[PDB]
Amino acid sequence: AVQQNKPTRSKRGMRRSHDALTAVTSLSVDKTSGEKHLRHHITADGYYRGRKVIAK
Amino acid sequence: ARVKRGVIARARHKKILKQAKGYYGARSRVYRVAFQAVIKAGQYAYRDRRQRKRQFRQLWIARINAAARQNGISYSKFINGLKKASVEIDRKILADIAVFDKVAFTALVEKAKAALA
Amino acid sequence: MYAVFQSGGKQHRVSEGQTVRLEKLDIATGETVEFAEVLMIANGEEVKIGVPFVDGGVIKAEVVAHGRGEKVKIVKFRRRKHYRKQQGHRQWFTDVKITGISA
Amino acid sequence: MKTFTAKPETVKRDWYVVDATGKTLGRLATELARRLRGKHKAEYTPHVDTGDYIIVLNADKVAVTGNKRTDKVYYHHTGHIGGIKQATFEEMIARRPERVIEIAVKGMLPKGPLGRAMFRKLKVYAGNEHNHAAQQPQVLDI
Amino acid sequence: METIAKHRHARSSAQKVRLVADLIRGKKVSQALDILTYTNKKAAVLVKKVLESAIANAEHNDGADIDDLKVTKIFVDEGPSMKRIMPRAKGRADRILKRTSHITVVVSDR
RNA sequence: GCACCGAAGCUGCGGCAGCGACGCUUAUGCGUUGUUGGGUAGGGGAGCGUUCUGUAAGCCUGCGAAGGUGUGCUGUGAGGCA
RNA sequence: GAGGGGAGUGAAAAAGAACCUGAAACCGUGUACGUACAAGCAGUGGGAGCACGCUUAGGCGUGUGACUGCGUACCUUUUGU
Repeated sequence: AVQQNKPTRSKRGMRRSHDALTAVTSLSVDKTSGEKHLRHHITADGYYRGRKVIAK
Repeated sequence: ARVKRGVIARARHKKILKQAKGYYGARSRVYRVAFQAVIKAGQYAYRDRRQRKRQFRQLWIARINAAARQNGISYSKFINGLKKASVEIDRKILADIAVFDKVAFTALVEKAKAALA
Repeated sequence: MYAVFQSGGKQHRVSEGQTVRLEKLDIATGETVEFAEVLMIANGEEVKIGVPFVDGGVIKAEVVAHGRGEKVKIVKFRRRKHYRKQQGHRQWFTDVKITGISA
Repeated sequence: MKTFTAKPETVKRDWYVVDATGKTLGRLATELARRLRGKHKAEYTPHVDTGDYIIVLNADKVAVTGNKRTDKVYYHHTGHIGGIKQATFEEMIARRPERVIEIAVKGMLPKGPLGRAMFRKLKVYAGNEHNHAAQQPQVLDI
Repeated sequence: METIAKHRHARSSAQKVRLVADLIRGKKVSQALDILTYTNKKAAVLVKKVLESAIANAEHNDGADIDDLKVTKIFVDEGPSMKRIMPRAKGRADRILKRTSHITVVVSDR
């Protein structure tokens, strides 16, 4: 269909209240990782849980 | 011999937009809408200026009828007493003396009863 | 002490050392206005009127002349009928500082 | 000098206690409205509460008299296709009795938020006792 | 000082930019930079260089001590919009305004 | 049956405006007095503001013009001055 | 790279080449106050509280306006909205 009036900028702003993203936050470090990294993921170097992966 | 407008238009519009401060939405912003709302507000501003006189007389009667029924006399019978003894010109705004001093208003009720008795 | 009195147009509730607004009178700029027109005098205890105007009472009160009061925009408008007009008014008022309540 | 209008803060309200048992409804509710509003007192305000807190004793035994005793209309709505429902005074006394005096006085009571601010102070008791005794409340009759 | 750091003519609408920017608003720089790292969005990698550059610009020009820093104020304003006409049915014509953004970053101990 | 409420009506107080009279004046306009002042179509009267030319090679003015944006003040108004 | 800041020029860089003046519409940031049981052309009359310069004021001035009396756009055409 269509609008019957221009809705207000206030009504527009009230729609947007859920829009903003989540602060990722929970980024931790490990002993031989040397890196602050996301949980349950390999580091950029190759560390997972103090195992070196992408290596022998 | 041309002309180039503009300058007195926006000054007039800033005259309107200044008076349009403190509204909501377009009414505080948009010229076509503000020009309607400000004129309509002026209509209410004239009309309500009469109704001010209505309100204040009623609210003075309100406190008089209350203070009168404590000393024990309803407002219609009370006011008729103040007229019928000595045609007293103590008054509706003046009866704030009733709020401030009770025994003063008691003297008014005393001579109101002195009419009625 | 306190009293009540009638000016031009209407009455007022007045104590000494108070300052109150009045009508444009013909009294000089700082001069004193005299109300013999007074409805009750009270020392914190009442001596009211019988008939209008108390026998002994008088209220002596100095004036400040002032001039023209605040602007009001009087707006006449009819809808769908092509008529509109604006008019202004200032009025004229004086104040008075009260030295009276004498009997 | 403008009106010496009382503040929200400085009006002190206080209390009554009222017995419904002997009384005629409506005529009772009328007195409750004036005491709840503060109109009886030296109110002097068109827009704030000055009126007593009032509580009620023995609400069910109120008299509505005449022949209206058996047949006054009490229409009530649920918002649905069958949503008109109707009760009459005896049935309302039979079950859910306190709401009777509430809806009877609420209509007579004025207006919106300030009225709902008055309405909160009312406490109906069908019972013969109360627990607002803590306030040390003062008894009224008309 | 809090030495001003900006970027002009980014390809975003400012509305999507604010989803990234508001998280970074008023945080300390260490906690913010990791958020701005893992925030997936396209504006995030754009804003990440501007914040990191802003910290370097405060470090070099005004002088050092980046260690306890916050980003105090961050805000975005519109750039121009690119005008094209998109062919739609029966020869009907669309405005198709491609929006740009101006991110501005106040980088600060306080 | 007697009170009281009840409008922008009426009277109360100040101010403004039109048109007759009467007196200051002896045009003019004030000072009294009397009475009037809802209004579209529509007729009449009385006004403001803008651009440009004349006055003006005068006058004001980079110690800060116009414009822009604020504030205060002022005329019945459109508006004006600081 | 784009773009930005310092440095430097210049009377001026909020004159930076997409450049004089730079309004409104428009969208933000910062601060004050208000707002999550309450209904309507979104106002006006009344009006507490609270925040700001602080006055022979103090409750004077300014901003906000809890709550509340009264309040069915404008325009055009019309017997009449």
